[PDB]
Amino acid sequence: FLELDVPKADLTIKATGKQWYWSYAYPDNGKFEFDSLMAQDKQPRLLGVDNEMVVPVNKVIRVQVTGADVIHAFALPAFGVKIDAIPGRLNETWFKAAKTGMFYGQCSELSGKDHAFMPIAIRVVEDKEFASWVETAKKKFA
Amino acid sequence: GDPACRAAVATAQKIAPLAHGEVAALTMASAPLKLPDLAFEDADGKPKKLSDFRGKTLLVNLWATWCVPSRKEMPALDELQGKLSGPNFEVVAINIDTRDPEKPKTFLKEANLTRLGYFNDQKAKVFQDLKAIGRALGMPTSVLVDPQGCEIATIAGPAEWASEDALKLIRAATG
Repeated sequence: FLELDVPKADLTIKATGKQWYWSYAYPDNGKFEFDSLMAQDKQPRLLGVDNEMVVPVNKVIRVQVTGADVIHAFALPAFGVKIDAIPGRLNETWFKAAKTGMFYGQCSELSGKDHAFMPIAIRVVEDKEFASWVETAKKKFA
Repeated sequence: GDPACRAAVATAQKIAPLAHGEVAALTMASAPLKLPDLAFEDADGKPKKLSDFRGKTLLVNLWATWCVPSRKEMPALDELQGKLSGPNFEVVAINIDTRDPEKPKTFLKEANLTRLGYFNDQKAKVFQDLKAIGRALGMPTSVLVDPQGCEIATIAGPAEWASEDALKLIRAATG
């Protein structure tokens, strides 16, 4: 991005944080929504969630975030994203993925407490794969 | 810039196209950066430094029992050590817990991870050292380091470090 430009989203996703998971809504792709919880009994995988935030590569993504209950931080260093999800407020930023694959968030450098880890999992795919994923998600998360 | 670190940049450019899939979040070095000479102990409490590992490509990871994603990827790093360690590569995972020196060893013993040794910095200063050069925003953090102690790439997050994507990238980086 040129910093002086107003970014123009190809796609918008709305991330809602709650104790203790993210939920993602796709207003441009049929308004479906889903919760993203830490996966389990997906051996031999070691990381990740049941339902990832999926996006197309090389497109400008607007991410609007809000908090359901308290303030949660939504951060993904590889995309330069670091924004607070505040109850009663819709905050936004924009990013663009240049590579396909999986992107997982971090714990903050502060030791934090107690079932409170909320994983962020973003999956970047190509155009055809995104279109197809959307069609399936429309049915699955209706 | 340290002119000794250009070859590391050349490797990062060369392997950039492999930094995808399970290891997509790796950020390739695009300028020569000599890492700080991190100081830590081994399982016997003997003093170690990053420079003691010169001559090999390394994956340096910082992990802690209080960070869930850093705990979770530990078996991948142990499996990666198993598959690829040798004359030209080693995984150096440094625990940075600052209370209860024994909880991390217990974690590794209970997960039955025996290939990583037990490098530790109970001061967690290694985190502050990488943070200063803009290479530690959170936990876990891992850095791919060339035989000269120079940055090849850094990832600010966990990854499936024994996946095919990870393996192919490391082999490309090595030899």
